[PDB]
Amino acid sequence: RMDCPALPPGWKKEEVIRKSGLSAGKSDVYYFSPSGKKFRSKPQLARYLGNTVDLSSFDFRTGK
Amino acid sequence: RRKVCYYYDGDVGNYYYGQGHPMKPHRIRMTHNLLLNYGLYRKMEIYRPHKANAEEMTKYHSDDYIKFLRSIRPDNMSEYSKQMQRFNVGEDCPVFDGLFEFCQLSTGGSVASAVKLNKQQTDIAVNWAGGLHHAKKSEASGFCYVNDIVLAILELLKYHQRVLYIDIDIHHGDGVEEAFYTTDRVMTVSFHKYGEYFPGTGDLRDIGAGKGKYYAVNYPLRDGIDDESYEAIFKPVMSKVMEMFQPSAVVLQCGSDSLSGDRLGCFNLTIKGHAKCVEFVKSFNLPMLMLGGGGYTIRNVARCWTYETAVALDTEIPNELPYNDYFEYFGPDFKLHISPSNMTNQNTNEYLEKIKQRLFENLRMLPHA
Amino acid sequence: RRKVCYYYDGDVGNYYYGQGHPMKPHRIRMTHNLLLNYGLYRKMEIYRPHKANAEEMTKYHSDDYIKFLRSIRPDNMSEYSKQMQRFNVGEDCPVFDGLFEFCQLSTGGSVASAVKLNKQQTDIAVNWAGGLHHAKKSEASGFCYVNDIVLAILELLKYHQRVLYIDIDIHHGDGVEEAFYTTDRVMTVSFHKYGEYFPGTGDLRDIGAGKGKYYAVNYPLRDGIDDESYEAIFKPVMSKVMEMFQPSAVVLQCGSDSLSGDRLGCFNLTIKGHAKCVEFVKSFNLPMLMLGGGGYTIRNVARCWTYETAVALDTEIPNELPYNDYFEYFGPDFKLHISPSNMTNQNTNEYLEKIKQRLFENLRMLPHA
Amino acid sequence: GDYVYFENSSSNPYLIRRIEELNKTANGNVEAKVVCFYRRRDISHQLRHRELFLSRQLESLPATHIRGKCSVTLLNETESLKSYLEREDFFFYSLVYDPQQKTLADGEIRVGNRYQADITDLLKEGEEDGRDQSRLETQVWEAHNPLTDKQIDQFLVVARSVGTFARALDSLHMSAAAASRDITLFHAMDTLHKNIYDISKAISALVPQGGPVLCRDEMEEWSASEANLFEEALEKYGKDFTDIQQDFLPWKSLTSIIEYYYMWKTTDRYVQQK
Amino acid sequence: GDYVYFENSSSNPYLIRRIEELNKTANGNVEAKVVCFYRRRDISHQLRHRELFLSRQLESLPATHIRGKCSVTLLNETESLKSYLEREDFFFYSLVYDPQQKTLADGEIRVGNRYQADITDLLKEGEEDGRDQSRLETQVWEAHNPLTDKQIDQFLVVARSVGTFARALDSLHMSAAAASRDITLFHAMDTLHKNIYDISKAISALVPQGGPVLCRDEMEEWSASEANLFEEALEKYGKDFTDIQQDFLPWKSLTSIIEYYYMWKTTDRYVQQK
Ligand SMILES: O=P(O)(O)O[C@H]1[C@H](OP(=O)(O)O)[C@@H](OP(=O)(O)O)[C@H](OP(=O)(O)O)[C@@H](OP(=O)(O)O)[C@H]1OP(=O)(O)O
Ligand SMILES: O=P(O)(O)O[C@H]1[C@H](OP(=O)(O)O)[C@@H](OP(=O)(O)O)[C@H](OP(=O)(O)O)[C@@H](OP(=O)(O)O)[C@H]1OP(=O)(O)O
Ligand SMILES: [K+]
Ligand SMILES: [K+]
Ligand SMILES: [K+]
Ligand SMILES: [K+]
Ligand SMILES: [Zn+2]
Ligand SMILES: [Zn+2]
Repeated sequence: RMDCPALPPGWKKEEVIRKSGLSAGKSDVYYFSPSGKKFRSKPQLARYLGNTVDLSSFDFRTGK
Repeated sequence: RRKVCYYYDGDVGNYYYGQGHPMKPHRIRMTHNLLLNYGLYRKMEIYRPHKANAEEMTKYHSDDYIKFLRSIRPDNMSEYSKQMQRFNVGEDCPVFDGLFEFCQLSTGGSVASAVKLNKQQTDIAVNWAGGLHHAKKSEASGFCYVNDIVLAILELLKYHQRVLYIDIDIHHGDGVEEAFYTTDRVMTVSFHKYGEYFPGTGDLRDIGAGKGKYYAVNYPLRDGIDDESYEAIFKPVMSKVMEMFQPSAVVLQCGSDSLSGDRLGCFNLTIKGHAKCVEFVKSFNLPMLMLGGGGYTIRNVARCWTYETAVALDTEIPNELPYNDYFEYFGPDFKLHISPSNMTNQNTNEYLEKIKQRLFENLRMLPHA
Repeated sequence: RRKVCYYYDGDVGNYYYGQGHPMKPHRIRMTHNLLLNYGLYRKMEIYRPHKANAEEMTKYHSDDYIKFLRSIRPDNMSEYSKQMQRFNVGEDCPVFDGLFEFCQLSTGGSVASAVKLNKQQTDIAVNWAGGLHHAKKSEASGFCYVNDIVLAILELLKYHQRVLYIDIDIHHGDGVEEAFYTTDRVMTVSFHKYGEYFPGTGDLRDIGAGKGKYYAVNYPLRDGIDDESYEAIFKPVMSKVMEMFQPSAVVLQCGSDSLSGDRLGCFNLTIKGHAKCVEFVKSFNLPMLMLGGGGYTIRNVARCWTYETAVALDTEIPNELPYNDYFEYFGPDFKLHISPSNMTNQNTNEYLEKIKQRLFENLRMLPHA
Repeated sequence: GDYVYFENSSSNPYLIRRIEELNKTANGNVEAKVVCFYRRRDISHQLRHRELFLSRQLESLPATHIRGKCSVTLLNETESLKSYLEREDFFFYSLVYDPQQKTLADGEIRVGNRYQADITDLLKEGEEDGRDQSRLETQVWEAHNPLTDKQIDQFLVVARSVGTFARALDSLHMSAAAASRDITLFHAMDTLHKNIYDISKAISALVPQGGPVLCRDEMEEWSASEANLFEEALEKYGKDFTDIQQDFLPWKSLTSIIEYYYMWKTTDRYVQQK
Repeated sequence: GDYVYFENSSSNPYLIRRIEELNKTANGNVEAKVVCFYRRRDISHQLRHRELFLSRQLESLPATHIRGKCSVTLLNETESLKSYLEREDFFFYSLVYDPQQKTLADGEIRVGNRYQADITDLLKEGEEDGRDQSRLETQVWEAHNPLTDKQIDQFLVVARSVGTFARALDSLHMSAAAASRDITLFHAMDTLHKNIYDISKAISALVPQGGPVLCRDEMEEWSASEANLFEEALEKYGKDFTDIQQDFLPWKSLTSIIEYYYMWKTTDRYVQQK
């Protein structure tokens, strides 16, 4: 769980490698709120944050 | 044959913008390394640039913008977020470890070289790290944090009445433009894509203001421009520019995202065509300061600036890439040159001649005899 | 500190006397190689000796003895057998491929060096290949085909009135003795085993003849002589010799079969003792020409002449043998020095003093003031 | 091939169409087959007032629907139209629009003290810039050397040989390649310059006290197990190099991990491509 | 302990003996136990007239056999005897002779024109020896060089490194050791001297055109199969190197086979000792 400096304080990003199946070796990216709530996509994260951040130019995968 | 000074700090390839980010400083290290193995390194004066301190960065920028940069880290990233938004540091300009170190090297290279040019102890000076032209006085923009170009130019003005700034980068050089928008001592010429593209500025009607009116030249362009079309509109315009603006020092930003198959760019230029511009400029035998800039298919960025360095030394190099630490990066081919794509050039002759003429009028407004 | 000239031809180690034969030229190559790795090579003037031609070998030998040698091969070995018997080439002096080449190198080294001494452009000159002292005018003997020593001495007589010849080899130096038996210009001193031993000559009563009477000194010895006994009888006699014979050039044959544990020899000398003689001679500061000679436990032959070369350069070397191509030859120890054996010294003080006195009388017969 | 103004049944501006075929039936009624020109709104500003898009929508309607004839020009011909010849009848097209899919061929500059730079005044012929050049640069290779290409080349071979012999003293081809990498070469070009381009002096530098020198880049320098760690951290965290350190290689400095990364991307055993 | 002259029954000179024990029997008859002194003939010239050897032969004979007493002195005491005191009675010994075994403590020089050398006359102060020194020698190392031990040492390391890098271009430790053998070093000391002890010039010699130089002794140079041939020829013909060539390695020159032999005797895989 890495701090994501471009999100507000306490937000973290984690990348997880798939271990088996059709997409073995590909990864999934997750974000965690300061309380530890887990988010799995850009629109889910944007819905949660609302107007407190502008995510138009935010690259969900890299966190930049 | 002109004397060339090359500025490089080994650390510059190792600073990293962030996962998924297109700007990759490593491309300068790739160039550096080719230059050594193409035997060009040998042939020019190689300088390590000391770090530029806040002292000389504030010669243009805010005392509290640089202060912010000197201070900010990924540690205190959630503490500063207030100031982060006021200064544009985020979505496409990340914070990252070493950021301020990176700026110091890019700026040090350009400034040191400017001095070198003023001190009249070189003809050409090259700093591929530099060229970061979207930066503003009080905010970062388009991957640029410090505008090394402005600072460089500001030093040159100490010995040069008129400084010409040429910008090949596919993106409009609005940082260098805005910084000198109201002065007649510096003329900013820029050839770039326009229309649903960054930075949204630099159309035909962007001419300057005040004393700086008729001193900001722009050439807006659509997708798919050839070497042939580009050459046929660069030489005419620049010869007029020299004719009219009569400068005593040139600063050529050699942005490599105007090449074909760039990740962000959508022009169809080859290294050959791209370089023909550097060669044409060099021909006007003025103190010259080559900087880099954009470029996001780094294999080609490497190729380009390696080639364009040869051009400053007017030495030939083979298409055969020499072995190097990153040799394996260069496709199945391992060649220096790239060829243009089947991509369609939407810059019809009619559209280029309309613009050309409008610019020729603008340039005629300057004083002459 | 004296200047030393060292003569060596790489080929000399590679000539071979024959299966089961004790004389092994390879021991010179072993020395050569140690000298390089002990750093001594560095410190002296190194010369390759050109081949001595029949021209200068016949300056002492028969025009038809050398002719025979130039001609003989293992091919025409059954054709010549007539002449083979007249010239002693067989049982313990084999014919072998390159034989005449071997002689030319051994003789070239000694002659070149003699010249070098006469030309007064060295103080010491060293040729380990040389020293082959059993050869006669018209026949080979005791592994010696050409008597390089005589030829060497003959050149020295061109500039030196009196030439002293000292012979440490365990075998009596009858070749050099017989060649100069009737002259007063060259004095031949020799310390050797006697009694059921080769060459059967050189007892107490072997004094010379004619003008050469009282000019051939000999010291006959039994088995097992120490460094201590040898030193105590060499220095006294040689100081008298210098005192009386007052020479102007010395030629020291440094036969290494007088060392302990030799294959053919039966003396109990150490490298240290053996060398003490070379050092004592050198001390008399005369143009000096060190040659080798016998030696048949080649590991020690190598050691000896390596050490004795150091002595001519009066530089120290460690007992630790330096690595070299033949490093593995030198036992489990890999040391330079050897120690004496439990072997019993049958040279009682009474027997050595009897002889000593007889020689002191002989030497007194020379002219002096 | 002519362009026409059809009835707009809502009262609104006329619909524009290109005539593909003009047909008359047996009862003398005239009908026309027509390709639609779409208005920018209807295509469901850089769009001019008179923009029209050539669609793939084809319709057939009676000739009574035609109220007028028009010109839909190329973009160049519209822009060339003179002010007097400007009319209600003139329109233009530059885009083909697929009506079914929606498919289509394929920001301000500021003035003020807080935007422009203060322009640095030209120095007097007596005034001096006051800039300490040692605080700005330190030279690493002079281009005008008493040496020739051959000699430099030769020295580079020597610098490589030492390096191989160095790593022989604690795989032959491997060590030679290792010693032939750029770091060793760069170090060879500095050794020259530091020693004032004296070959004989520079070679001492390479063998200081009879002992050779080793230059190893992060690629070669890392342990087997560090290399291993890296391939686990990458395959698990992708290219997130701060977390790759924090969790996998925390004893290494970020910037060494970067340098390693790029060098590792050329690895032989590395095959992400097919 | 006295020495006596016994009857010689043949008429010849008296036999000499040392008295070990004098015995008288019950009937007053006197017998003596005596160690024999052997005459030089009987010991079956450096032997003097009066040499006698102390034997391990012991006999017993009656006292009537004694005809006289004598002195058998040490060698030193015999030689010290004065001319007047010289007698028939004085003899000497210096050797113990085993009579049973035959054991005993533990060739001509010629004169004439065909033996002696003609002595070369001393040259006049005006006369010159007339000897061309280039026909006699060619120098291979000057001992007074502008170079220091360190620099020569250093050069030797470099000469070794090139060599290793040379054989890397068509086992690391093996190639380095190979390049560290004497042949390479000797070649390094000549390269110096040929180039007038100019380090910078000499290094070019080692890398003529960017390419290094290889020196391989017969040990390293022979093929695997030649090496093999040699170990068959030796184990079969012993150290008979002309036949070893004729029958096993006839394409090699005898003198290369010799040089190889000696180098091979130090081989590791070579263990004739235990
Ligand atoms: O290592 P990074 O700096 O993140 O860049 C890599 C790299 O691009 P470069 O080689 O031009 O640096 C990959 O190229 P290869 O390693 O495959 O040669 C590329 O993969 P593709 O060239 O196949 O696109 C990949 O892109 P992606 O992440 O989309 O796979 C991209 O990473 P970024 O996209 O994060 O820059
Ligand atoms: O190779 P060669 O010139 O014929 O000499 C060898 C050699 O003696 P050196 O090493 O002194 O030259 C042997 O020694 P190693 O190879 O065993 O070390 C020795 O064997 P010993 O030392 O065990 O006697 C052997 O002697 P031999 O043939 O009696 O076994 C002897 O050969 P030559 O006797 O023919 O000289
Ligand atoms: K531009
Ligand atoms: K301007
Ligand atoms: K002797
Ligand atoms: K004599
Ligand atoms: Zn750009
Ligand atoms: Zn001998």
